[PDB]
Amino acid sequence: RGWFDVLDDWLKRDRFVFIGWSGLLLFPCAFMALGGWLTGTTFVTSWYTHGLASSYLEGANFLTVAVSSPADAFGHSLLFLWGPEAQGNLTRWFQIGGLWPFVALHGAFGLIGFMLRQFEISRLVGIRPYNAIAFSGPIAVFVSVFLMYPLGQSSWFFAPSFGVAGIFRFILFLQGFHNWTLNPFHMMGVAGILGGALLCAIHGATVENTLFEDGEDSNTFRAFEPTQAEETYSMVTANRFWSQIFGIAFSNKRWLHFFMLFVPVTGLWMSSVGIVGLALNLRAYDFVSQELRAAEDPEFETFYTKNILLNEGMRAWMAPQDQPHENFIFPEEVLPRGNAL
Amino acid sequence: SIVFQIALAALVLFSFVMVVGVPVAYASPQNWDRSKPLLYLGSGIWAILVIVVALLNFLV
Amino acid sequence: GGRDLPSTGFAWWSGNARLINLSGKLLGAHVAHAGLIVFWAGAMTLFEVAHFIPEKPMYEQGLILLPHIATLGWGVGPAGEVTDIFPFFVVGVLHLISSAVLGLGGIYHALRGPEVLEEYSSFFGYDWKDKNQMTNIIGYHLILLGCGALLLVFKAMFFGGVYDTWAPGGGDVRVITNPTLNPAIIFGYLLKAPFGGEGWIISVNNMEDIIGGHIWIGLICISGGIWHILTKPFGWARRALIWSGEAYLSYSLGALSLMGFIASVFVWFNNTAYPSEFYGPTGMEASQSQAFTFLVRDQRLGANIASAQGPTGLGKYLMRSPSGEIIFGGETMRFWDFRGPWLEPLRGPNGLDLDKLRNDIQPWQVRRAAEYMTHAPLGSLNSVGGVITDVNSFNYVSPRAWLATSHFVLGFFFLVGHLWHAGRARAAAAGFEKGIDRETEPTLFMPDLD
Amino acid sequence: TYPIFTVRWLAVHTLAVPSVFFVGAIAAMQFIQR
Amino acid sequence: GTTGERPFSDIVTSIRYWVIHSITIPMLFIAGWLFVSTGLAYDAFGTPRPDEYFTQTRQELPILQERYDINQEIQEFN
Amino acid sequence: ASLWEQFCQWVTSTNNRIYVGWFGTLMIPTLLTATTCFIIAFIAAPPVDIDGIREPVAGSLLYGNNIISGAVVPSSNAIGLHFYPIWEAASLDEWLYNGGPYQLVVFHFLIGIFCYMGRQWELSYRLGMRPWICVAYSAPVSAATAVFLIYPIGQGSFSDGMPLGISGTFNFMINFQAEHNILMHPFHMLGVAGVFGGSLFSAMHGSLVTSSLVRETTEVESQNYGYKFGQEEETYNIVAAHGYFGRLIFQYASFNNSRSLHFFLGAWPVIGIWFTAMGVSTMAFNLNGFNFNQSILDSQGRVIGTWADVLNRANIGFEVMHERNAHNFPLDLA
Amino acid sequence: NLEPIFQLTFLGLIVLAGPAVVFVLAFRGGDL
Amino acid sequence: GRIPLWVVGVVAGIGAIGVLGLFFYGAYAGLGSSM
Amino acid sequence: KLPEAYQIFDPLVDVLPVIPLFFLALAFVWQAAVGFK
Ligand code: CLA
Ligand code: CLA
Ligand code: CLA
Ligand code: CLA
Ligand code: CLA
Ligand SMILES: CCCCCCCCCCCCCCCCCC(=O)OC[C@H](CO[C@@H]1O[C@H](CO)[C@H](O)[C@H](O)[C@H]1O)OC(=O)CCCCCCCCCCCCCCCCC
Ligand SMILES: CC1=C(/C=C/C(C)=C/C=C/C(C)=C/C=C/C=C(C)/C=C/C=C(C)/C=C/C2=C(C)CCCC2(C)C)C(C)(C)CCC1
Ligand SMILES: CC1=C(/C=C/C(C)=C/C=C/C(C)=C/C=C/C=C(C)/C=C/C=C(C)/C=C/C2=C(C)CCCC2(C)C)C(C)(C)CCC1
Ligand SMILES: CC1=C(/C=C/C(C)=C/C=C/C(C)=C/C=C/C=C(C)/C=C/C=C(C)/C=C/C2=C(C)CCCC2(C)C)C(C)(C)CCC1
Ligand code: OEX
Ligand SMILES: [Ca+2]
Ligand SMILES: [Cl-]
Ligand SMILES: [Cl-]
Ligand SMILES: [Fe+2]
Repeated sequence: RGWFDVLDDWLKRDRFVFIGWSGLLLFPCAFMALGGWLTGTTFVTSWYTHGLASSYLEGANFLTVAVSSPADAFGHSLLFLWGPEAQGNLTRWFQIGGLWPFVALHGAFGLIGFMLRQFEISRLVGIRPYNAIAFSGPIAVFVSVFLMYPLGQSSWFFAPSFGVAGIFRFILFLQGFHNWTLNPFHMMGVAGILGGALLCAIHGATVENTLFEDGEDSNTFRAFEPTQAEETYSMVTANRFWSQIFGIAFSNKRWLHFFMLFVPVTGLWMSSVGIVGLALNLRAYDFVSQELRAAEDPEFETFYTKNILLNEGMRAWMAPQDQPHENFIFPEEVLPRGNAL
Repeated sequence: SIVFQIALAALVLFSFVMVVGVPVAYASPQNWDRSKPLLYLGSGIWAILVIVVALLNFLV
Repeated sequence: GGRDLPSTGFAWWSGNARLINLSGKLLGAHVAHAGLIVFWAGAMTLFEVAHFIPEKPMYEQGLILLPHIATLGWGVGPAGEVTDIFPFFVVGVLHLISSAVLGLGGIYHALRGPEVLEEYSSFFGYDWKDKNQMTNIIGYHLILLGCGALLLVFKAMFFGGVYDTWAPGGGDVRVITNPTLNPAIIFGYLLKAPFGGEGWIISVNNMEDIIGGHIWIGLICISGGIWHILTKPFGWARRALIWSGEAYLSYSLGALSLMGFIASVFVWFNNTAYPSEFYGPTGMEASQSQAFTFLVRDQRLGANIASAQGPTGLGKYLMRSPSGEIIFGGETMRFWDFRGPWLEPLRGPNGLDLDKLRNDIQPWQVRRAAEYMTHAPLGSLNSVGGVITDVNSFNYVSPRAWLATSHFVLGFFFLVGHLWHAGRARAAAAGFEKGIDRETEPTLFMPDLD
Repeated sequence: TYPIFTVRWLAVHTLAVPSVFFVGAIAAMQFIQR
Repeated sequence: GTTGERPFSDIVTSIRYWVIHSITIPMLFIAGWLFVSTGLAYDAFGTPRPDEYFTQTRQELPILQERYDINQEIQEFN
Repeated sequence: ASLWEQFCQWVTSTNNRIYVGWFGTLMIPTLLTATTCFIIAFIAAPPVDIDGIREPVAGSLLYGNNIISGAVVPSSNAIGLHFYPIWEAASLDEWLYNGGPYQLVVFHFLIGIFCYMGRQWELSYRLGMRPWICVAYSAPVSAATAVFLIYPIGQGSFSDGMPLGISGTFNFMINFQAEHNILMHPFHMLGVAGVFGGSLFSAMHGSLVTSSLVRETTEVESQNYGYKFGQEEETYNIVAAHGYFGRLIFQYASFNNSRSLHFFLGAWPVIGIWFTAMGVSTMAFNLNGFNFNQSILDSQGRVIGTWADVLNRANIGFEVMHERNAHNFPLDLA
Repeated sequence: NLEPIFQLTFLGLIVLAGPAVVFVLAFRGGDL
Repeated sequence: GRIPLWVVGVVAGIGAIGVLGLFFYGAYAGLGSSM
Repeated sequence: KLPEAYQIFDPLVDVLPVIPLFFLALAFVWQAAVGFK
């Protein structure tokens, strides 16, 4: 019995927490990511990189804490602990945002480990690896948003910060600087996520309300055996209901469940493509026809032109505090603003 | 005026003892014979304590 | 009575459904809940009193129950200033003590008393399917409800009156002597459109109309109670309705949802039953108060507020409504139907009067407008008052906002409950609430749609 | 006769120990005056 | 259904578990409390104390500007 | 056998290709009216003075809008909450100028969707189904009611209702963020949990069923042909799905009961959308998201900014530029 | 203040009471 | 000699609501309270 | 503020309104004591 086979035996044991070969890269990496985030949100400041308090220790709450992105001055430096910036000094590494690349890179390798775990368990149990394929959506989003967007930008500084309000800032920043709501790729992503929610709610409700009377109690949950060969709900009744309500209905359950994977996953992929565009400032920012017309015709207004104005206001009022390293001095008189307000 | 606060403290403590005793008495069917008159006593004493507090508020 | 899933078919999370046909224990659950309601009334009122600063306005202290007492005309004088805290304290204590009596009765009936009242009494025993007795219960309660409405009437007419924000010489408690008995006005209120400028019953703007309404309500409710005790449901109603406990619950849930939405709108828009001196300005009032405040400032700086066109071409301070009424300019143009006791002195037959706006302003009106404008029902969830972009130093959320938001949410979730129980009552009456029978699935005997 | 120390025990402690440590630290912070 | 390990319900309802955890959980809690209240965490992570965000010589944000020599900038920022 | 009885039997007939029902007798005219007016307006409606300052906004395709920028513009702020049907205008052109199509379309739409919910219950009743699909549908109904009815009512104007268009929707959201900080409202956070989780669970359930399909086909054909419409037998092995998922996380984090699983799938997004609908409905009364501006102060009392402060700067930027000509006074009270 | 102490004491009493009633009813074989 | 699981659940729940309520108290006191 | 004769039980008054929440939680506590039968 060779040592490799013995190791593969121990790693693939049936225990409370399956480990597998993937676990050697999923567990330490996920634990570094999670512990780094908890550590940073509890103890670490963004004072020297952003001019912001970002931990519980400084008084922020769950909504306002973050592992903030590193200072712009480092560009895309990987900010290794032993790297030329921190030079092995743990305190300096904390103060320069070194926890952001730590959480991002351990999280990326942890996500790789989780997908490898999906594949490994699928193979052991003997099923198709569609759960692993479904998870490619989340990885596409993580890679495009947390790695490729800042990689195309000036530095890790403009990557989203790992925090509730940090994420909200990133969202509003993409609105005001990139007009990200106007981006068709985001629109396809919105359609995918909303359609995924819709499909979840409508399948759940349909199944629960077409259940076969398989028991005597009002508690219909007890009327299902995991090993039973029979369908627990009427697909014919469901099909007729939706055909007469909505005009169309699923008639193939396999296609229904594939569609439930396809929609949100495809939406995440499409939004990721759009974000990759935004990494290079390739934005669907404007409709040039309407800009040319409004330039020439001062009576012409649409909701699009109004949103353009909103974005200009956001940019001018947010830039000095959001990008403190640029030393944006915008005197009050140059700040765009409507009447009175 | 300290007699008023004594009466009010007695009301609050008897109220706690009754908050404890009422659900135990009504859900202890084997102790029911012993606990019916005690229930009557607690109710009457509670009402009397309320009336005494009421009046004293009107005397102080 | 079964208290487990094997004996009832209902899981622990649906446990109160096990009481549907246990009239004694159900009555106990009801009386103990009533006890919870009265307990909250008393305890929350005592909390508000202990937290009350008598000189500071009620809407600045997070109060929602003392405003209700003060509208009834207890503990307050002119302009709503607090005369004595004792009536609020008395109201709280009486609710708190009665709560114990109801708690006892509930725990008794829920735990110790008969589980089913059918055997014990013909009077208190009810079967859900017994339409005559269920209408009897409707009737007894309709007579008590009408008695409560007449209690409001008696307090307003013979027992010190109620707060009339529209009283001449300033708001004050007033005894109502001529309540509006004219059924045309009273029921006309029911027939008014629920849109801007009319407001259905939300637009009731005088205590005489409110009190005359409660005389009608008491009379109609007492008559309907007597009718329901002496009658039985007729054939059409016996045929169009579901006759079961869950069905009646769903009907009451629909009614409660309707009343919750109505209460939300009432507190948001009406300042007669909800006086602004207790509840703070309505949002319409705060907007109009802003327009008025800067009308007075700029006029005092020498501006012509009538002939001053704004940057758009509409009058900066004054304009015309789409029907021509002279109204305040700016975005407040939307709230031009707003009526308030501090504004109405400056309104002429055509709307806002230039002569009044140039000569009859009073310092109390300016002070009131400043106070109402700075207390606009705008605030954050953590109670940071004013617009959401403001900094953290103003601790205020309007009572109107709290009450309106709360009762809209409760109205919506009770509409959801109505749908849940109404659909379930229908399915259970029809016999397929537990799922589709495999042998007699209806769709298997229906022709294909195509 | 179950084992005491297993992979599950370590999976539980690796998370529970620092979590209670952090919860106590965040509790202490609730009393820091500026 | 059981992978071999003792069920959690059997563990947490047992005397020996709580004999151990009546001390271990509180000791961890107080260890974290002391980590904060002794000021150790400020020194460990370099988080400014409430009176060290701004100094006498600096009234503005200490935003990092060097590419490499950050020990020096953070020292001058104090 | 009477003619009314014959009509009742036809209306409630379960053999109609599209079920009508009593709720349908209202749904069909209202939704058809709304669709006709919406398409005609979106294509051809003249500009609308939304802000009531005589600054008409072009919403229709023929006036220069594309599909993304086109909208049916909400009715004028001068109207406020006043009822504005066609017969209250002195001409159709006055009706159009003041945004009457918006009122017509929204009122008929709202009635139509409430009737759609009732119709879902009605057909479930006629099919002998359980009755609660309409309860799940009440979540999007609540959200639509929030943006088209409740928010205007609370703000005091149908001009504050969501525009019937794509860029109009973004304008609504941006303005809403600027005046209510919806991102920092916990009910919106539950809505985001509802939609992210709804998509997560849709992907999870779809992927687990698809992974655990019973072999029925050859490799040359779509696996979907391994299911036959109306078949007795289950098309995937839930036991295999549970083994995989309970090893992916832990055994007790996985469902073995399809009924419990399908309940969770229905309940999670539905509850999340109920919360977000109520969030929009309560910010209609200006009970806004969390305000943490200048929450952190140092010892001297100087403000230490947080991410919430930067978000507030973004909100102020949005707020000072919105409806640039509509405000005459310093505070945006509605 | 001794007030934070009194409020927490009353709250602790009220919090323990209900569970204490259930505990007594379970320990003494009551009609739970 | 086994502590009933419902007692363990009640004790843990009380402690968890306690830590949550201490965290909410800190929102209004000390650092991060705006005062 | 409460009348002066009652200012003693003020800390008790501040913790009274919350009790119905404790009733809702006590429903669950009793169910857990009966094993959610
Ligand atoms: C308003 C809240 C409310 C009320 C009034 C009731 C009332 C009732 N429930 Mg319901 N229940 C509720 C909420 C409520 N429930 C919730 C939220 C849940 C979900 C957890 C349930 C789940 C549930 C189940 C699963 C079952 C019930 C049952 C019952 C009935 C029998 C009670 C019994 O034997 O318990 C016995 C409990 C005890 C003996 C424990 C002590 C209880 C007392 C009342 C505590 C009172 C303390 C109080 C402070 C004392 C004040 C005294 C003095 C000051 C007045 C009773 C009528 C049962 C039923 O249907 O019977 C057929 C049943 O099986 N309930
Ligand atoms: C109609 C109900 C209602 C309304 C409008 C108010 C309004 C108010 N209360 Mg009161 N209160 C109520 C009920 C109500 N309360 C009840 C039932 C209790 C007993 C616990 C209290 C106890 C109480 C105290 C002890 C205090 C207040 C205070 C206040 C004020 C500030 C509120 C605040 O900061 O909230 C913060 C907001 C929240 C915590 C948000 C709650 C979110 C809820 C839980 C969401 C649930 C929605 C939905 C139903 C969920 C269902 C899910 C399912 C159906 C799908 C405000 C005037 C304070 C004050 O100023 O006093 C003077 C104060 O100190 N209240
Ligand atoms: C909606 C409330 C309600 C209802 C319908 C009942 C109904 C019943 N109870 Mg219950 N009970 C209640 C509340 C209620 N009770 C409360 C709050 C308590 C606590 C004090 C009790 C305590 C209690 C006990 C201890 C007993 C009953 C019994 C009975 C039965 C016979 C009653 C009787 O003697 O005949 C009719 C009685 C009268 C006509 C006189 C009483 C009328 C009251 C006391 C006066 C008017 C009420 C109020 C003060 C005025 C308006 C209330 C206000 C809120 C508007 C009957 C099923 C008995 C039973 O189970 O018998 C088998 C029994 O032993 N009840
Ligand atoms: C809580 C109070 C209450 C309750 C539960 C009932 C319950 C009942 N009543 Mg009674 N009634 C009451 C108060 C009440 N009544 C009062 C106060 C009076 C005095 C005026 C009457 C007078 C009365 C008479 C004269 C009759 C009833 C009848 C009935 C039965 C069927 C009624 C029906 O189908 O309604 C549903 C209503 C309809 C089907 C009518 C259609 C109306 C259309 C749909 C328009 C509805 C308006 C719109 C949807 C809502 C707008 C909102 C806004 C107006 C609030 C039912 C048992 C009937 C019966 O069988 O007698 C024994 C009957 O003939 N009631
Ligand atoms: C007076 C109104 C009323 C009444 C008497 C009932 C009564 C009943 N309902 Mg209904 N229901 C109502 C309103 C009402 N409901 C509303 C408004 C809704 C919509 C949300 C529902 C939705 C509903 C469903 C979905 C179901 C019932 C069911 C039932 C039955 C069992 C209930 C039970 O044991 O609950 C047990 C109680 C609990 C499990 C506690 C619920 C805890 C919730 C989540 C907390 C809500 C938030 C609360 C305010 C706390 C917030 C504070 C937070 C910070 C902690 C019973 C007949 C069941 C049924 O059909 O049986 C036949 C059922 O499945 N009801
Ligand atoms: C069932 C579990 C058991 C529940 C019981 C305990 C749980 C948590 C309670 C601890 C809260 C601490 C109380 C405050 C200390 C007293 C100081 C004071 O007066 O206030 C301190 C401050 C300041 O307020 C003022 O302070 C002054 C100086 O001390 C005086 O004391 C004044 O009287 C006082 O008004 O006010 C607040 O911070 C009040 C808001 C926070 C208090 C309650 C927080 C919420 C409680 C739990 C809810 C969240 C948990 C979620 C769980 C999910 C399920 C529901
Ligand atoms: C970073 C770093 C590192 C690492 C570390 C670690 C790994 C850490 C860990 C840490 C941890 C791992 C921690 C934890 C914590 C946690 C917490 C903090 C908790 C909390 C909790 C809470 C607060 C909750 C609450 C609640 C809810 C909400 C629900 C239910 C109820 C309760 C109450 C429970 C190293 C050294 C390598 C290097 C340097 C850097
Ligand atoms: C007015 C007054 C009074 C009264 C009071 C009362 C009436 C009481 C009550 C009491 C109560 C009423 C209490 C209770 C409480 C409760 C609790 C405290 C609970 C808790 C909960 C929890 C903790 C949970 C948990 C759990 C479970 C059990 C289930 C499953 C899940 C879990 C595990 C999570 C007195 C006497 C003071 C005097 C003065 C005045
Ligand atoms: C106090 C007051 C007043 C008065 C008021 C009044 C005079 C009342 C009345 C009220 C009324 C007079 C009520 C009524 C109601 C109604 C309703 C709520 C109805 C409903 C119905 C239903 C629910 C139906 C159902 C159905 C249908 C639809 C058909 C067939 C089937 C069935 C049967 C299911 C005034 C404003 C002057 C002022 C302020 C205060
Ligand atoms: O219309 Mn639409 O957006 Ca409701 O806040 Mn006031 O108004 Mn206007 O300004 Mn901001
Ligand atoms: Ca106090
Ligand atoms: Cl805008
Ligand atoms: Cl304005
Ligand atoms: Fe499924």
